[PDB]
Amino acid sequence: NMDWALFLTFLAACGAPATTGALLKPDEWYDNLNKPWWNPPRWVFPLAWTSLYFLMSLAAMRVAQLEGSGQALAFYAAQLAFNTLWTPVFFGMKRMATALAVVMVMWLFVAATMWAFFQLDTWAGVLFVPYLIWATATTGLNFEAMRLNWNRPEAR
Amino acid sequence: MDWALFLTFLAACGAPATTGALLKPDEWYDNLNKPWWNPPRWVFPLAWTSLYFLMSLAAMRVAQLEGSGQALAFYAAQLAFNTLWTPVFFGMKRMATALAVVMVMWLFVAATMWAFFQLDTWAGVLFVPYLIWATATTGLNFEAMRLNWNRPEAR
Ligand SMILES: CCCCCCCC/C=C/CCCCCCCC(=O)OC[C@H](O)CO
Ligand SMILES: CCCCCCCC/C=C/CCCCCCCC(=O)OC[C@H](O)CO
Ligand SMILES: CCCCCCCC/C=C\CCCCCCCC(=O)OC[C@H](O)CO
Ligand SMILES: CCCCCCCC/C=C\CCCCCCCC(=O)OC[C@H](O)CO
Repeated sequence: NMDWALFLTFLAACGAPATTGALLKPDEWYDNLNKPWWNPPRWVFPLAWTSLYFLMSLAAMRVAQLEGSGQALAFYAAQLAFNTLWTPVFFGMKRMATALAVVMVMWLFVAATMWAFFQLDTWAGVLFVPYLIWATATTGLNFEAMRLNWNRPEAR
Repeated sequence: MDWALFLTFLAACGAPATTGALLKPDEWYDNLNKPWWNPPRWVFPLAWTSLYFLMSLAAMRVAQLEGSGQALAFYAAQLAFNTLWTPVFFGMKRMATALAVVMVMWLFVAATMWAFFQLDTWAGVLFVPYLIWATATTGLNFEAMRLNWNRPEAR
């Protein structure tokens, strides 16, 4: 069942997006943004991502042990990279429209991963379902951020 | 050659490539203190674009083989820290944090190369220029750190 080398490798890989969160805190810029009613409080985000880093690593560990797992892991690498990209674009460069491009691509690769993961191992795909829900929420949130604050210069 | 695989990896490379097209070296990079052996800015896009193709071809080869899990897990890891680095160095402009990131990148680039050799020799060979380049980047990043140690970028 449990391969600790794989798991600790995928976990370590989450250390890159985890770092973007830890270096780019929400400050006053993010405060004064018009946000949608359903916008979760600050503390929700670190919690959610921390869980998902563990859930997706565990997922990728199961899959990586199976044969024919190349396309799935290629989808996985892709998802992780655009996930690492999103926070430095939204909070770092503060380009909400661009970040929305990024997060939508993130979404497609999260989805492609989930699918490819289901076709090899049902629990692995199951482990990515809460990932796909949070990614959708995030995209919605990125979208409302862009639209409700369109006339500011950070919406580009 | 497996086109589905290759294009997937090349698309993954779109994430670090975006970082670099969006954070083009301007006045700040120009006025940074840099070693004599710092290359002209036009080298950087050429080198990375080459390596995106090379690393994706390498990943295509490996991912077609039985037992590639761990190798591909190294690959996801190096790719992620690759993507983290340019926003830390150029965006945030934090030279010492950038050094830490690039050193972690280099480790995973070396582990990937290593794991690639254990499966597919040409996949390993393809990761050799990537590793040479990662070493030079680490050197460049180290030098910029110490040469600007007394400026706010020593962060
Ligand atoms: C469906 C798509 C299939 C795949 C086809 C699309 C591939 C997207 C990326 C390819 C890399 C090509 C090189 C892009 C140019 C990068 C130049 C750049 O500025 O790099 C910055 C540097 O890498 C920062 O560290
Ligand atoms: C997004 C970009 C990130 C990557 C950027 C960091 C990597 C650059 C380090 C390469 C060292 C090259 C070795 C030295 C090459 C010969 C010396 C030379 O460049 O001299 C310049 C000449 O004076 C003028 O034409
Ligand atoms: C062989 C390799 C062995 C390596 C040994 C294992 C190292 C694992 C380290 C990272 C854990 C990452 C878990 C996440 C912890 C912090 C999450 C976080 O802070 O990120 C939230 C951010 O807001 C979102 O963008
Ligand atoms: C291949 C295995 C990779 C597995 C994952 C690797 C984990 C490395 C563990 C510790 C890194 C600690 C390095 C910390 C670097 C110092 C950061 C620094 O720059 O601190 C300055 C800051 O600005 C102060 O204000």
